[PDB]
Amino acid sequence: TDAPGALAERRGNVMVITINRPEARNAINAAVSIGVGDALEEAQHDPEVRAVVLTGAGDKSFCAGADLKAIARRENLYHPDHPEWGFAGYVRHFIDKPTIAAVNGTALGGGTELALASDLVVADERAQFGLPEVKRGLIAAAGGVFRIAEQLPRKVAMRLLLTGEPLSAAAARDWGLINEVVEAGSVLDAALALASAITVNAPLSVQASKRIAYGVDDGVVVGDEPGWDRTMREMRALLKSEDAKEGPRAFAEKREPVWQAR
Amino acid sequence: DAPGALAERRGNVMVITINRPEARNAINAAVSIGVGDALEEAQHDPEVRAVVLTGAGDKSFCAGADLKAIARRENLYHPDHPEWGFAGYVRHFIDKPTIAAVNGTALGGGTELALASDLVVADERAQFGLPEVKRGLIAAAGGVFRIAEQLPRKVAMRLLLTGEPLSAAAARDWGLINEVVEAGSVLDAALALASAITVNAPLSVQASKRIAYGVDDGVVVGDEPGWDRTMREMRALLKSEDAKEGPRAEKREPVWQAR
Amino acid sequence: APGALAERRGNVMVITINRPEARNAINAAVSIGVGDALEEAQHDPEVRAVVLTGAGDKSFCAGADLKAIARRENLYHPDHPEWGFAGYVRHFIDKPTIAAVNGTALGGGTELALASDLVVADERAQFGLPEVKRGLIAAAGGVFRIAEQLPRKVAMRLLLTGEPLSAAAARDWGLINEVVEAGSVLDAALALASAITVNAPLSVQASKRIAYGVDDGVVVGDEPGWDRTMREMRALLKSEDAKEGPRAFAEKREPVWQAR
Repeated sequence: TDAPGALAERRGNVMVITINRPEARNAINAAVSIGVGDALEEAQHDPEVRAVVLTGAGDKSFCAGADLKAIARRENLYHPDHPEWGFAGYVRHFIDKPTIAAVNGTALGGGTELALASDLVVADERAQFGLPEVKRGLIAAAGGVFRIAEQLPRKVAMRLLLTGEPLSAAAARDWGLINEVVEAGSVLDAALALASAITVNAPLSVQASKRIAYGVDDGVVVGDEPGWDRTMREMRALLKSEDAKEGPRAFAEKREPVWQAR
Repeated sequence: DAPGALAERRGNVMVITINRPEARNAINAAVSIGVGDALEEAQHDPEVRAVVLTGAGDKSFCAGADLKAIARRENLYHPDHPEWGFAGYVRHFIDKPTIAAVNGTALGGGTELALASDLVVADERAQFGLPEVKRGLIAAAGGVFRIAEQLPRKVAMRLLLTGEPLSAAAARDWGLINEVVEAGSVLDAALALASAITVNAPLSVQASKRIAYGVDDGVVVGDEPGWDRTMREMRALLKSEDAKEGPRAEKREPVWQAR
Repeated sequence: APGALAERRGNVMVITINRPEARNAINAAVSIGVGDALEEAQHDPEVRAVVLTGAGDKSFCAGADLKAIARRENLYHPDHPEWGFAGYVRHFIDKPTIAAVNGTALGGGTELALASDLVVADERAQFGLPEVKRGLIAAAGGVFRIAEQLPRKVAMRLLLTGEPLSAAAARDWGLINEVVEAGSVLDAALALASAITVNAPLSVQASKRIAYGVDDGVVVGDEPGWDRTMREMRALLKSEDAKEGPRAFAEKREPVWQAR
C-alpha cells in the first residue's frame, strides 16, 4: 500500500487535491494534513496554478470528519510541521488563490468545516453536511463553531450547531452555504467548470479580492483569531472532561450516553 | 392579580411564561424581575438543560415595552440587575440553550426577545417587527443592531426604517426563525426542539454557545459597542418632543417637529 | 451638462446620474453632482429621504468611467475625496437612501447599491462586480461589502467569477428589497420612501447611526476594509494587467494576463 493521505494532480491551471483514505471514509488524520497542506503551499507558490479544488476519493465520502481512532490515541490531526495551518492542513491555511470544495459525498463534522474553510462549494446531490460533534462530547474545533453562523443565517446556524443534526445538499444550497448541487457523480467536473469561471479572470485582481474580502494581513485572516483563541480555550477544558470519554464509549457500546456535565 | 412571569419545569426544560395577557404580555419591571430571576436560576440548576420563553394565552407572545409604564416614567428592567437589560432577558447571556416559543404577536420588544433567543419557533399567526420608529422611539432592547445580524442587510434595514411587520412565514423563509407550526401547538414544538439539543453533551452545547456568540467572562463582548451607541441615542431621544408626541398619539397621526 | 441632476418629489430628493450616453458611468462630474446633492439633503430639514437613479431606460450605472481610468483621472469629488466613489460610497448621511436601479448596475453601479440603505430594481436590471475581468477590483467598497450583504459563499462566487446576478436572484437572496415592472422603478422607490418618511425623523436617524455603527460621524467599522482596499488598489494599478484588462475590453478581445 503506502499511498499518501492526499494526492495532488494538475488539470491544466487547477490543482486538484484528493483526500485519499476511502477505507476510512476520508477521515482526517496527520497523513491527510501533510498531503493537503503541502499541496496548498505548492499551489500558492506555483504561478502556473490559478485555482485549487479539494475533493474526496471514491463515491461515498468527501470527508466523514476527524478520524475518531486518532482522537482516541490523543493524537494530533494537523500537519505535524505546520500546526498553524490547523485541521487537515487546510482550515487555517489562507492562500491567495481560489479554493473550491468538490463534495462527492458525506461531509460531516470536519468535512463541513473543510467546506466552510473553502471559498466555494459544489456538492453531489447525495452529500450530507452537519456538525455532529456535540453528540460525542467534543465540538467543531476546526472552525465550525464560529464560522457556521458567519455563513448561514444565525438562527439556522445555531440549530445546526446545537442539535448536531445533518443538513441536505439542497438545504445547504438554499441557505447560501454551498454554491451548487449537481447530479450524482459529476462533482469534480462541475467544480473544474466553476474554477474555469474564475481562472479566466485577472490573477492579481482575484488574489487581491480574496485578501480584502477575508481581511487578510500578512497571510492571516485577522477576524478569525478571537474565534480560534476561544475554540482552543474551550477544547482544552472539554478534552479533559469525563463526558468526552463517555461519548465514544457509549457509541461503541451501542447504548445512549449518560452525560454527567463534567 | 398575578406574577409578571411564571417559571415551570417540563422535564429538563424550564418554561418561562410572560404572564400579562390583558396587557398583551408587554414588558414592565414585574416581568423583567420574573424572567431575569428564572433565567439566572436556569443557569445554575444542573437539572435544567434548556430554557423556553413564551407568552400567556393564545393572542400575544409580547406586544413590546409597556408604553403605559413608558409614559409614566417607570423603568422597565430588573431593578437589581440593570445589566440584564430589557425584560431581564436581552443582555442576559446564559450557557444553556434558549428557545422563544412565539405564540402570537411579537412586536418591538417582542421581536427583540426573539432576536435575543438562540432559536425561535412560531405559531403561524405570529407577526414580527420593529415599529418603534412610528412611535418616536427606537428598538433600544437590541433590535437596532441585532436585526441586521440575523436578516440580510437590506431586508433588515427595510424592517428597521419602515416599522412594518414581517409574517411568521416570511421570517422563517429568511431564516430569522427556525420553524412555523400550526395554531396552538408552539409550546409543544419548542419542547420538541429542546429535546433535539438536550440529548447532546451539555458541556459541548455550552461551549459551542460561548464560542458562537464570542463570550469572554460571561459577556458578549462584540455587542458592547451596539449597546453603548443605543444607550447614547436613547438617552438623547427621550428628551425630544417627538418622543412624547409619538406615544400619546389619541389614535391620530403624529406631527413630528424633529425636536 | 452636470454629471447628476437633483429634483424634489415632495419631501424626497431624487438624484439622477446624468451621463446616459456613457451608460451613466462615474467620473468626477458625477461625483460632484451626487456628492453635493447628498450633503444638501443632509442639511435641508424638509428633505426626509433620498432616491438615487440613472437617466434613461438602459443603465443605472455601468461602472467606473473606463476612459477616465485610462487617463488616471480622479473619479471622486475633487473637493471631497473622503466621500469616495461617486461622492456616495463613503458619504454617510442620517436620512434614508434608496437606490432605484433602472437598468444595468455593474461594478461601480452595484457598489452604489451596496452603499444605499435600500434598493428597488427594474426587472431588467443586472448586478455584478466584473472588475476582476478588467484587471482591477471593486475598489468602491464592493470587495468588503459584498459578503456583508449576501451569504459568504454566494458573495465569493460573485466576487471571484465577475459574473452577474439578475434582479430577481438578488431579490431572492435579500441583496435588494424589490423587483418591479419595467419602467416603474422610480415610482416604486418613491412609494418605499413614503413608507419611511411618515415615521419619526429623530428615530429614523438614530436607528441608522446605530445600525451602521456611526461614531463622531465616522462609519468606524468600515475603516479596515477601506484601508486594505486602498493599499491593494494602489499596488494593482501599477501592474501591466490593470492596463491590459481595460485595453482588451476597449479593443473587443480576450485579455492576455501576465500576473504582473
